[PDB]
Amino acid sequence: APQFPIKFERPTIYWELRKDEEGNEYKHRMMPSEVRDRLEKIPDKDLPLLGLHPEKSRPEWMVLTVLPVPPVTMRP
Amino acid sequence: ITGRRLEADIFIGVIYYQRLHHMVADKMHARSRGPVQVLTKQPTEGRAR
Repeated sequence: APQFPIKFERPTIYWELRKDEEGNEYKHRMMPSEVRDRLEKIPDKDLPLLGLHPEKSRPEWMVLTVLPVPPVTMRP
Repeated sequence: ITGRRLEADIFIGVIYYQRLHHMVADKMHARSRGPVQVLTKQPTEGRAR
């Protein structure tokens, strides 16, 4: 499958340089849902090659879906 | 104490001396146990508290 370059914009903006039907290059904004769906397809065998642990740090967990609010003792 | 003459002639004069506000009464602090911070459960900061 063909691939396209991915441009990273601070702080959390990702741009994919897709190609149009006429050959024009346009930047496509990758939403966090699309990023998480892309990260979910990575198998556990390739995770050590990417510096991630299959059981401790899955790539899809880097996209937050549930935010843990701290206890009131941490924020008196 | 001894009452004897000192072997050297001592330099003595009148010098204007100023007492500063750095007094040991306001600087002595002693803590054994007491109030602690709510967040860290560690001893507070300052002699007033």
